[PDB]
Amino acid sequence: KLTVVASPLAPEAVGAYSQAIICNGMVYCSGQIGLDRKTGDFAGKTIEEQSKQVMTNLKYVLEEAGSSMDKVVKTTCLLADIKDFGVFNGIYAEAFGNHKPARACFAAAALPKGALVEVECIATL
Amino acid sequence: KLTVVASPLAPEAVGAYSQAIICNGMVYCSGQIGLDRKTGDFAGKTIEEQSKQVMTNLKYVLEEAGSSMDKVVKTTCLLADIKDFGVFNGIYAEAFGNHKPARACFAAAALPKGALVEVECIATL
Amino acid sequence: KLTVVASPLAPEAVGAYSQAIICNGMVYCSGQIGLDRKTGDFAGKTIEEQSKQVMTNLKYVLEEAGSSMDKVVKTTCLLADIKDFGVFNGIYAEAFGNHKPARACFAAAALPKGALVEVECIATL
Ligand SMILES: [Cl-]
Repeated sequence: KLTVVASPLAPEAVGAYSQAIICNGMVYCSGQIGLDRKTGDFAGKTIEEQSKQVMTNLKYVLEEAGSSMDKVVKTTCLLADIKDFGVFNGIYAEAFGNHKPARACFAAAALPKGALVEVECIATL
Repeated sequence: KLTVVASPLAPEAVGAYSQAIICNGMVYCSGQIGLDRKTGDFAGKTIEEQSKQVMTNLKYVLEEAGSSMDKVVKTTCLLADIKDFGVFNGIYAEAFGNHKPARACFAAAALPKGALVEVECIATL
Repeated sequence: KLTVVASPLAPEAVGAYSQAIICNGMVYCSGQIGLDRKTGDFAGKTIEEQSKQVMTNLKYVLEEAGSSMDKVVKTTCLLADIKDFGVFNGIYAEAFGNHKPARACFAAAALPKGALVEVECIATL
């Protein structure tokens, strides 16, 4: 049995997607890019703004799901530019605090909407 | 307990891979590319054609596993070119209908066999 | 309830990630690169050495988790260069033996630290 996570705070899943799906006690979150739900646009043009927003979006989704950042078992972090890794990293760290989920990281050729960064994750209830 | 999913409709797993593995109530499907088991080749040379074939392939694999498109919790959609994003999404949505899995989307530098699109997923039984 | 996996034989999880996380009967392992913990650097400058070191590293994590390659349900294998596919593949197959996980494959634009190959997986306990 599957349950859709629709936070009113994270970017609205307008297509054939959902922000996340809860199943068998896990929350599977879509790949957040750095949009602001309130604008339907990027929080800003920099890796710094989009990374914060992305991490904020994941938080929103997770929290709507009944999960939390502390319960994220695994992320995949995708970058427009490998050169943005450390800055993204610093922000990712800050967003996760003491919690250190498993992680996969790479640079994509490009990301949806010319996005500089995308983060997905699997978390637990 | 891992159970191997081998659908005779989906491209054959001639490798060190299985089409999908079932474990603890969940189906972990490999990244499908647009190969048509019937032609033994890419369904066509077009993003549109490969995409259909990819989604259909996943369908075969899922149903073979005892799952279905409606029970897909999460997909990752990989493109050789980001400009194919909207066209991809349309063909994607048609395939899933009213079901809205979680999703992550990006453009890879390249895909195996020159493939224009690759899609993987996790689903439940 | 999440268990942090830390093998002293896989590359140290230095920064806001853990080699792997155990949750609800599954082990979600970070994307490994071909670092040799013993040398503090890439096993080698070629795909072959790094791929070997990547598959070694994963064994370590998985084993440390209480898992094993046998128990991997799904891997993601990421190439810096799509043409290392053949060569990598044979290495991967060797490490996994007769076990055939679900799999996804692609070439990233770039990988952490100029790595030529990264492999993540999920496995059962
Ligand atoms: Cl082994």
